[PDB]
Formats: sequence, C-alpha cells, structure tokens
Amino acid sequence: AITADDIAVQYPIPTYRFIVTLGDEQVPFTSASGLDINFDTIEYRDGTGNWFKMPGQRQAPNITLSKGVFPGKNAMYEWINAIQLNQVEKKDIMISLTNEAGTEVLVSWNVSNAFPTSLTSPSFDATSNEIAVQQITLMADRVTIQTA
Amino acid sequence: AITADDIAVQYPIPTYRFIVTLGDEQVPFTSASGLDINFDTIEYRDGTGNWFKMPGQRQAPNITLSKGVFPGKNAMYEWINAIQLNQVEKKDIMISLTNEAGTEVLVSWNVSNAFPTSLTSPSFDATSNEIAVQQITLMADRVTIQTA
Amino acid sequence: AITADDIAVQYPIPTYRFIVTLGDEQVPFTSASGLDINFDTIEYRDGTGNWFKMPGQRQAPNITLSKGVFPGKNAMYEWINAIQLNQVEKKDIMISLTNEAGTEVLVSWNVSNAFPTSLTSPSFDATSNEIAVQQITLMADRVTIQTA
Amino acid sequence: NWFKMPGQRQAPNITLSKGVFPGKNAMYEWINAIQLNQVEKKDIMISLTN
Repeated sequence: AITADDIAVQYPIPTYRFIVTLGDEQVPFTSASGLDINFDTIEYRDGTGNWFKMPGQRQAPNITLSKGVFPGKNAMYEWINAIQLNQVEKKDIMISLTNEAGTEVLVSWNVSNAFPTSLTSPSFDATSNEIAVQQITLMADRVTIQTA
Repeated sequence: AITADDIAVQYPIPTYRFIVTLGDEQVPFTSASGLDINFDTIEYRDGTGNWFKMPGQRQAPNITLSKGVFPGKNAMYEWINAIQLNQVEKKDIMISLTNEAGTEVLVSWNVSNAFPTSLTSPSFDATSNEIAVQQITLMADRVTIQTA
Repeated sequence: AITADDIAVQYPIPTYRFIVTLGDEQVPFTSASGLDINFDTIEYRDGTGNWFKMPGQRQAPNITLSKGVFPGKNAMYEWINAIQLNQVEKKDIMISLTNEAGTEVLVSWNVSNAFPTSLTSPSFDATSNEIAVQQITLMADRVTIQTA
Repeated sequence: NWFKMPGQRQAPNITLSKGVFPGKNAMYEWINAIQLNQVEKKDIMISLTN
C-alpha cells in the first residue's frame, strides 16, 4: 500500500532515464559522467595550535558524454572541427533526470559554458559485437543543480 | 543459552545500522567512511645508538558521506553552493551505531567542524540499473569517539 | 514493422565491418584504434574572478593497426624497413565503416600523412593456439571524418 | 655600547603581470609616454576583496 503517487515524492530516482539538451537541441546520449562540484582547500597553522581550514576556489568540471555513430551527419564532429586557435561556439548543457514518458523533469544538472576538448573514435575490431560509440569530453566552468 | 540481553553486552556491533546527525538535522545516508585518527611520526637518531620515536601532530580527517538523489530539494547542494571565497557554515557531524528500532545509541563518532569540499553527481548510464547516488566529501579537524 | 531500409537510416553502425585503404591499396586488418581528435587547453585567471578557458592546439594522433602474418610478402615490413634517417613514404589512411557486401561506405575516417613508428612481431609460444599477428603503430597529423 | 638604528627607507619595486588582449594595450600607452623626465605617476591600490 504505497500508492505510486507517493513513489514520485519519496523514492530515489534511477540513472537510466536522462535527456541532454546540448545548446538549443536535444541530442540522445548513452552515458554522461563527470558533473562534479570540486573545491580546493587552503590551510594555515601557527605555533599556538590553531589550524584554519577554508574552502579554496572551485576548479573546472570535466564532463564526458558518449553516444553512438549514426548514418546521418555527425553533429559532435562539426562542433569540434570548427576550432580556430581559441575560438569555439561554447554551449550550455542540461542533463535532466526524466519521467518514463519524458513529460516531467525530476532533477536536472546545468552546465554553463561547455566546449569540446576531445572526440575519441571507436576502436574497430573484427571479432567484436558492439556499436561504434564516440566519446566526447567537454571543458566547462560551473555545474549547478536545479530541483523541480 | 545466550539470553540476548547478554548479546547487547558481549557481542560486536555490525555496521549496517547508523544514523547521521548533520548539524541540527538527521539526514539519511548509505555510506560513511574515513573517520580515522591519524598521527605523524617524529624520529631522532644520534651516533651512540639511541633512537627516539614520538607521535607528531594529528592531521585532518577526510570524511566521505554518500546518499541517494530524491525528488525534493537537495540539502547537500545548498550547503556546498553557499561558499564565498573562504566562508562556509561549518557543521558538526555525529555518526551513531544504533539499535534496530533506533531507540538506543551504542557507539557514536563525533566530528567537530565539517565543511564540504566536493559533491560528485552520479554517472548517468542508459544500460544500468542503479540509484542516482551523490557522494560528498568533508574536511574536518578532529574525530572523537564516545561510547554509551 | 521496421522495414530494414529504415534500419540503414536510423540504427547505429557496428564496428566489425571496416575496410582500410592504405595509400593506394586496400590491406585487410583485424583491429584499428586510436583515431582520436584531441586538443590542449589554455587557461587564464586574474584577480577579479574571470576564468578564461580556450582550446589549445590539437596534437598528433597515434594510430594502431594490426593484421595477421601471411605466407606471401610482408607489405607492412617493406614500408618500415625503407627509412633513411628522416625519410619515409608517408601514406594517407582511410578506414571506412562498410556495408556487409562491401558496396556502400557508411562513415569513413580519413588520416592525412601516416608513417610507421613501430612494428611488433608476434610472441611465439608452443602452448598457444593463436595467429601470428603483427601490430603496427602510425604517426599522423590530422584525423577527419566524412559521413556519406 | 653598540647603537643600532633604522636608516632611511628605500624605494619599493612593484611588479605586475597581466595577459595580452586583442584590444588596446593600456600598459604600452603608459610606458611609451616617457619624455626624459615626464611620466604620469599613478596611485596603485591592490586590495584583497570578497
């Protein structure tokens, strides 16, 4: 007698349902990792015995997205190919834990200014049964969490 | 013929039952590790053969707490988001080995001034069957054990 | 009711079917890895709080090809044996994800100026049941992806 | 009797460093305006801030 409207309030959310809004378009991905919030630590000790522990400045997140290779055009390729020595169309990423149908966002992770730093092609092997999966890494500046 | 009132006096305590009082509120967690008491070592040798071994100064504990992601508000997020360059609401953590019902504290671990240094979001994967689990690390200054 | 002409448009491409055009000839290979597009990262921080994150210059790809040892002549050997102190016939490599019959190229990877840097002979073992597999590594300068 | 006394204080030498931006170089425009004695002296304030 849990009456599943109470499951939507009280039970934890699984990981296998997520949408990725990449800039102004939604792109289907398989994995999404590295959306951390990390700080440095500043310490100070004197001779009397006082230890002072403080949070430092937060460093940049390194975000890994991976999807499969499809017969159309490679949208992750034309965004990493258009680099001119420091110039890149920086995009904002949203990764939202989603309802089963896709009509509710439960908890989402916002990424402010992401740009690609790597794009690894799949390893071709004649004795394998796998999908060609590209794996892109992104450099950002902050990760925030909105909960609704 | 052990008469389980003697089990509460003579048998060791398992790990799977613990409450975490985080500041002034109790927050449910899955794991809790890193509540060590570590010292440094100062040594001195002379030519006659005397070795002098001494305890140094005790270093800071690094404490890892991890819980799941729930549909409400993220209480571990608003405590790591409210950082202003060295400023953080430092909290005192109590992790108590508890009775089954929760009406007895067996052995508890006290943590003096804890503040968050990291908050790792879960790794999203479409081929997984897991709970979204956040994992927060804390910087403290001492860990004490009271036994009652 | 997917009507497999729609599979050629909408489903991902597996890895086990690939042709390798090595210069002006096609050579059968077993594996092909390392066809990445990697960038460096340039960062700049000032005292006011501005972080500037930029893509650096893209570094060289290191490409691994491996095939078996055949009773004829070793075509990967006469291309690594003909080195004179900096001189090498640099070749352009194309690795194409292919149809089952071989009459359609789905997505191909182009490699601009590849030359061999290593050629590892197989490990001979009397208690093994394996093919003599050579493994050549190549140094290139760029990797591009054309999708047709 | 040893008599130890502070002397006269000497001049500070302050070094600053910033990055090169595509616009106008404000630090070149202040070191190029030297005419044998004549430089716009400025007040430097370096404040640790929130």
